[PDB]
Amino acid sequence: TPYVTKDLLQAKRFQAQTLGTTYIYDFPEMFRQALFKLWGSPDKYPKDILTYTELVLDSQGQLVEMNRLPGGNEVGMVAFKMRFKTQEYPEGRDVIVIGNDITFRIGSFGPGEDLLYLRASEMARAEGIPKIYVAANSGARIGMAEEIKHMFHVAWVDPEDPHKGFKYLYLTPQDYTRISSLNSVHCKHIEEGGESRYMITDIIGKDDGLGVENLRGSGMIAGESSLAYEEIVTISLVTCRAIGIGAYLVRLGQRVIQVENSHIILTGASALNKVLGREVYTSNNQLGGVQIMHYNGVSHITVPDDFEGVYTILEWLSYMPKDNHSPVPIITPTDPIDREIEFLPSRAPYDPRWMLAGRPHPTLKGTWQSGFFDHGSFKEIMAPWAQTVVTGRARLGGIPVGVIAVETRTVEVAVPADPANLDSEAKIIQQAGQVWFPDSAYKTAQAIKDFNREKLPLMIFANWRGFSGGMKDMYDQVLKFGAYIVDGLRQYKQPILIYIPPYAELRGGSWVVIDATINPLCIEMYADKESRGGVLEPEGTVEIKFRKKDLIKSMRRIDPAYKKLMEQLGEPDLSDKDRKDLEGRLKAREDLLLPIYHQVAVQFADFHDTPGRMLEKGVISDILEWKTARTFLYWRLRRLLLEDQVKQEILQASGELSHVHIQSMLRRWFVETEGAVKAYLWDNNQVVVQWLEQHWITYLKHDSVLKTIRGLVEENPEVA
Ligand SMILES: CCNC(=O)Nc1sc2ccccc2c1C(=O)N1CCC(N2CCC[C@@]3(C2)CC(C)(C)OC3=O)CC1
Repeated sequence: TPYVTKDLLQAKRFQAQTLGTTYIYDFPEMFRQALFKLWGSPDKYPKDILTYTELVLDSQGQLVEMNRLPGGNEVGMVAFKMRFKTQEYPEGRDVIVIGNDITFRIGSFGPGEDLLYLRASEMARAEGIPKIYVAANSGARIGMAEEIKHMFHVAWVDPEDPHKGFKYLYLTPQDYTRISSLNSVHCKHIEEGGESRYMITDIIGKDDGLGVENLRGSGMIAGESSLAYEEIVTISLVTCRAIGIGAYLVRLGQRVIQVENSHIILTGASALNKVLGREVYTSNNQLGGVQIMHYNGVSHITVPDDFEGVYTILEWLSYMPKDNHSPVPIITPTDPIDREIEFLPSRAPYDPRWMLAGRPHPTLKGTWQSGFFDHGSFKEIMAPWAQTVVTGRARLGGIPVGVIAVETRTVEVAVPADPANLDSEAKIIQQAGQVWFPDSAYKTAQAIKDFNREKLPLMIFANWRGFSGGMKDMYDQVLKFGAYIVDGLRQYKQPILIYIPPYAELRGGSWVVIDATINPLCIEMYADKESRGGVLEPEGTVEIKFRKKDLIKSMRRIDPAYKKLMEQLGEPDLSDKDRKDLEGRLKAREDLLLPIYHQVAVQFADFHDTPGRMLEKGVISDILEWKTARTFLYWRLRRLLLEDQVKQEILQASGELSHVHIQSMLRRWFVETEGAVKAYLWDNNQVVVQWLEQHWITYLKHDSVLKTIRGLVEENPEVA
């Protein structure tokens, strides 16, 4: 119709719709639409909720910010710089959005496409802001020298019988004359059958972007993506498909959102079928669809469509700092800090998500039974992979945290059949709760690294009996993956709060890999009054330390009947007949008592495993009560976050100062400005938070600068 407002990109939109995706130039508007929903209702939207520019390569291969009509791209990659207003950043946060244009040479990657990705990614890193990559591509571009394809000739073994084969390919002198100035081929001049021929030894092609230069280009952007993951927030959305380098780019950014019915693949199904010589695979989704990648941790989450993908991106960003040199964004909670937790962990197995997010009340219908974190704030990732562990993000009185919790129910995992292997059939496997398997140790380590790079505090609801130590799980390298937990926690740069909840336990190798001493500056450990911790289970401690001999020694000491029989069996003047009767009765009594005296010993061992011993031995900071634990940990975390902002300011003014020195300094400054009578209030987290907020070093700076300058002249006697 002539009355609506239309651009000239209708054909591109349609082409994108046919491939099951969104035209790249329509993504900015999706973000705006997603931002509005994220905000709520049209009563208090800000003025310019989203402003953006297109990032365009100039003649020198540098990016310039432009405001131009959509669809003007000369390479099959597009980039935007976007500023949007959110609850976390009402005055704006920036991101870089980079995306393949799947309507431009099927989203293949050539030199120009690679250069734009590189430059946009470099710009995200230089400014310290998140890089968002929209993946809809066909991998590295494939070409042939079109100007040679229909001019070459064949030197047959026998021109009257071509199935005998051919000796070489060649160009006639007339043809060589047409292309010798174009740098298209390398030829060797020869004579045969009395005719001059230009024998082909190499085909170069006069057009750029045919072959290996496309692989160099792919490697270039793989390296850049590897680096970006280390420096800034990286997120990808997979829509339609991600192939080859496209698949590696999404993996290297780590945080992957995959649209349902898309695929992440290296080589495709029909290619593999041709190589293997039979119809093995039914579909690319079979190789790299959500049912593979959501189930193995490559995909953090799945969405029904592009729009939910974009919305998901904004939700993830809402937990994260606006850039890599900013504090985590703490918002005003609506869920009160000073409330108890209504859901109570039990000895009986429960879904750990209820403890985090709460749940519908079991009896009082229409009511929510609150969990630990702020209502509605817990959002899980890598859910269907390695289900004995739970990983996600949440808010505690408004503070964004990474979250690790442990499943207590037995897990049923469906392992898919291998289509390439005749006798392989589908299996169901069971994984015991409260255990690290190779898969869940890996998921745990991954999550730790990802959250560290988002700069989040980490909350670990510890509940592990140990690692799976059986032959299969040992063969499958459980040991390698347990070690990554150590590396990950060691490298953590933000506070880590470890809490063993009611009826949870921390034992053996599971304690070891998460102990506070791995990162004494970040990690604090807490145990519920109803928790347990020790090298073994009490049943195991008894097996090693309180065996049959010891159980007998116990009966002798405390069972009246057993005591008498031993004392009767003492007398030497005793006949052979009385001796056989007494020791018969002693064995009878022994057999009646072993089972329960065994339980007594188990309880004896159980009393060594208490939070009480934990505290007395200094392996935890405090014993908590679940109902009031949300409140306590809120203030502890606030305090730790604030003390760290100060402590890092102290170090940029005097880098030499040890961490024990600084702790004493902060305490000293508190005592000066409140008085020695109030020094005990340093142990009060709420009071210290308030004090730091009211009081928000110059002298330290003077001395360290003067020390730096004296050193430089000491080391270099010229200069002055
Ligand atoms: C000799 C005739 N060889 C072939 O027929 N190779 C072919 S047929 C074909 C058809 C469509 C697209 C690509 C290819 C293709 C090709 O060049 N590929 C690149 C190499 C790819 N393989 C790389 C090594 C690993 C491999 C796939 C091979 C295999 C071990 C079978 O399983 C795989 O995943 C397969 C596709």
